[PDB]
Amino acid sequence: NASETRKAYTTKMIPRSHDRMKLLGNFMDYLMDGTPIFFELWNQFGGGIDRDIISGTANKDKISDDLLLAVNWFKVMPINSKPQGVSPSNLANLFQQYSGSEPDIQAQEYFASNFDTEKHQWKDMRVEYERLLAELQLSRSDMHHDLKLMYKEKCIGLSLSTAHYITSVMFGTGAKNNRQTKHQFYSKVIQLLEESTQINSVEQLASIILKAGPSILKIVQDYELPSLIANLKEKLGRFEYECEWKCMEKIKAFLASKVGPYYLGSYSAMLENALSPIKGMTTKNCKFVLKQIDAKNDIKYENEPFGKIVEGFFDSPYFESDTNVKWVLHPHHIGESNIKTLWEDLNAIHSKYEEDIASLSEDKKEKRIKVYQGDVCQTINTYCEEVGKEAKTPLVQLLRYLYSRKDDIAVDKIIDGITFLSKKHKVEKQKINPVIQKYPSFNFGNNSKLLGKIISPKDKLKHNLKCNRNQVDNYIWIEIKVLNTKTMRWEKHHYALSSTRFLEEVYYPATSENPPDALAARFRTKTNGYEGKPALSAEQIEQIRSAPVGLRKVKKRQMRLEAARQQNLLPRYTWGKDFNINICKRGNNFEVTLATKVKKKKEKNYKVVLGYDANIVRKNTYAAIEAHANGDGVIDYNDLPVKPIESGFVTVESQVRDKSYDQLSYNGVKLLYCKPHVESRRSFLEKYRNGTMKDNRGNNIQIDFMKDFEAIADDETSLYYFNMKYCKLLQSSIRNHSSQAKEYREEIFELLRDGKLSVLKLSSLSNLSFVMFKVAKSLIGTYFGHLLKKPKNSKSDVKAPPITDEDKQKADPEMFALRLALEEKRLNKVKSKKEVIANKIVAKALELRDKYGPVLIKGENISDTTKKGKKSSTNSFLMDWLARGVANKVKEMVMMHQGLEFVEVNPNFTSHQDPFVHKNPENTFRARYSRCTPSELTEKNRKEILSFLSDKPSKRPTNAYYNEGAMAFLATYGLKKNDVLGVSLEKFKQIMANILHQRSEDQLLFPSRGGMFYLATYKLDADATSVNWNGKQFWVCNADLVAAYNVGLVDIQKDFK
RNA sequence: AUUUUUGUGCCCAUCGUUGGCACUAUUAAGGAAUGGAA
Repeated sequence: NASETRKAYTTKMIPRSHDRMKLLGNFMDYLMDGTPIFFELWNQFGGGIDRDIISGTANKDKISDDLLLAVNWFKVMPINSKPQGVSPSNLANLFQQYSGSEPDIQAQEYFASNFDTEKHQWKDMRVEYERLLAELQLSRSDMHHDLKLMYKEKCIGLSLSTAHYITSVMFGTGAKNNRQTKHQFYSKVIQLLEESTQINSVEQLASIILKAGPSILKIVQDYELPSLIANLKEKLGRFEYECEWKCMEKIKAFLASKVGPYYLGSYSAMLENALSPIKGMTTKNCKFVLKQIDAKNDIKYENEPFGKIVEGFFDSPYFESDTNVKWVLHPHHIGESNIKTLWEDLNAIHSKYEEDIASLSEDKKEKRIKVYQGDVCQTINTYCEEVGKEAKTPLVQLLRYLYSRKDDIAVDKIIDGITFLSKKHKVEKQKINPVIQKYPSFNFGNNSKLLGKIISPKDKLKHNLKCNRNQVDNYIWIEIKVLNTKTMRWEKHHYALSSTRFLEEVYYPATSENPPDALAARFRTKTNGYEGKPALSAEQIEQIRSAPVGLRKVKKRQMRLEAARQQNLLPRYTWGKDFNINICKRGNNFEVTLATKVKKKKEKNYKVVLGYDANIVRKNTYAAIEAHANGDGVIDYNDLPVKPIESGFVTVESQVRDKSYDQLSYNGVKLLYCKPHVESRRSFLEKYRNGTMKDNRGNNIQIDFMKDFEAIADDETSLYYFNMKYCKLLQSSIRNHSSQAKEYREEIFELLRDGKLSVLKLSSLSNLSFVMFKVAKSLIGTYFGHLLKKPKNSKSDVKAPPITDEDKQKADPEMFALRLALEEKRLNKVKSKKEVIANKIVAKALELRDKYGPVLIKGENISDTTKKGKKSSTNSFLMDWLARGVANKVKEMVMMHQGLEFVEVNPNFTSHQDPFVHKNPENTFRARYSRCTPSELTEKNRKEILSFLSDKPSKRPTNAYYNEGAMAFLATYGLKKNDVLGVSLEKFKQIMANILHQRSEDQLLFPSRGGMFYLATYKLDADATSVNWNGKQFWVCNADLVAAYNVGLVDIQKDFK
């Protein structure tokens, strides 16, 4: 009914007096050893659950009652823990022994679920419970009664209450003798004499009954047909009928010895930090096991042979590599269902060789088999490329071992085996959520939490005037209560930290009167709408320019903040006790994290829908569609009316010498200014130009590495692209020379570390760039394997391993170190793309809201949504980290502003969809065309068209739109298939132009597999040109832009009623 | 309650002209793809 999202604010604990700091240090220290016992004990508290205790409880999201008990009786911890371990057999009988019922089918999976046999084992919590009543020696029924109550206040099982609340019921209600009516009603009885008024028909006595409505029915006819001496007796008896915690006191006292004197703030803080894992794990593992068998059950589990033989290629001759690392097989390999088509062709020519083999079937020439051999690969090679051309690329080497057993297994079975393999292989390898208390951290909320409060901005300049200090200091201050161990008292103290980002965001204060009003978002973000670009003043420039390089960057963000406040450009920020301080201490370092909660009623009635495509493979594109559109351009979608407001590529330009440098678009500088570095890398190759390759057909061919390198080294080419392609080339050359595996030691470092334009030095955000790193990692890893091996091959029990990495780094720590560093930047480099894409998506999303209204962001991601029923595997995995991360980030970001909503959506194969044309009212598919000059048209393109039009039947409904385009091709220019055949490309481009000169046109286009040009019914591209394709008017625009709109269209109607 | 030298990151043939940017925290596991064009 309301959005509740709080933003975190990281800060640098600012060291103070060594002694002062130490006081906090211990306080922190004591707490740590304090909450751990609660975690070990509350464990036991959950280890005594009773079937009767849960009786009538229910309120479980479709959760087997028996199953729930299983997670509290005992869980999985570490091998060496306080509680006693258990066996993966008696386990099933224990539940039956404890509950008098063979374990349900939901709790049976939990026990079956895998876990670290190496470092973990299940531990009986019920035993520790019996053990719990051992030392405490509390009465079984006593404890059980007390316990039973705990479950009523959700202090056990699931949906537990606030830590403080649980600490205000167990060790709360501080009153020596002050209960519901202890010193109030009891004193009233003696007060009757004090006032000496006849205690008959007192109006106040009636009001409880009168305000609240046998005995009670006899009070309504009290004197209508003054007894009040029966009410007292009844009250005493009614008060004696009620009961409260009895076993609690022994428990409280026990803690004291270990935990220490009890305080709500601590006794409650220590518990919250301790019980976080317990509650989480239970909820988590429970959710996990709930859906664990969800697919596992109905999920086909019978084609093991298919999967078993499918992988046989991993252990087949086909699988050859250095790292010897087996990767999970998937449907995407083999073009999935697509590969079905190609089998026929293979067998068709296979039979032929078998037939041609009959006619010349003699030991005279075995070259036929070798030639039939090479021919095959080529087909696969084209087939893998072709299919990958517009959809990744299936493994061609894996297809070699897949055909090997042609008669072995069937084609359909293989596809069925791949799907089965896909789930079981990994889906089943999801291990069990173990429960272990990790580093804790207590915060200081305004109220109903640990005593605490951050220096007020109104009392910051008011208390600074008393000390006569600079009206403002770039340092945040805060004060909270704490416990001095030595004195065991409740004292207070002041400490401050400087989160620069937080100063500008919402801490720095605007002194000037009539300053700008705060934004709804309440944060000084440029996205929120504060450029924060104040005119850098005279002294400020001196302040920046003259400062040291190190802090030089921070001071700049420092001087701009003060100038904005000086020029009154600093918008006012509303302030409240809405900040929670989170303090965590590691070593002598304390990681303080402050964040506030944000709430905003959801904008359910949206009039603008924005869909984005964060595709790692293709360029990112943003599209916004107006909902309930009314205007000159309107399209009725399924009796729903809208128009496309705008469509554009997501670009992140970076100010550099007055030149926009897109982080996702850049791919390196021109090889013209990269001549010196290029020459050195080129000089390296000459020594090792000798290498062995493999013919497209399959016969390995030996070639000079340089020739490929030369084509690679051109001024027009980019340094980034060449840098990857170099490693790929560098990979292979060193491969041909495993002997000199330590001879490429220097070059590598230069190439990715000390090198002038090292991959580490310069790193773009373009898809190709991340490519360098992955390819980068392979090369270094590829170096060790060839570098680390025994001279003799296939000996001493099939060679040996690469001594992990732990003992494999000893060979070259620097090298190993580089990889860590290389990875290190990649992860941060990966984060950047995610956070950055969100800002731009949000912004344009936000921009639209301001001009049109509340808008929805349609995103392609598979959320942990309810897909119970029918799910599609093709759409199962079509989004990588970028797609996921962005969507999740956006969904996280959307929490900040009003009128913004984020909806996840199963990824689809929308690559040839038509704007406001698909599923409206019927489905309309088209082909991917590409425009280009007649001057440069390769044979590949010339033969590409032939592929589609080739008279070949295909039951599978795929590539049918391509043929129509081809036909459309001919008819469009009014030509004939045979009017052009085997005319190379010299007489092929000559024909168009005459046909192009007659229509006075240029750069003709055609349907290309995975092109950048598409024919759309509507103008989805502002620069899109209008043209009639085969007598049909269409809007020429970039396919990427069209894709964005398609994503937005998917199930748009479901979110409008 | 005075520290006044820093919250975390990203981009670049010219690490600076005030170069140009973006971000919610711990934690958890895992983390399969030889493509460049203002």
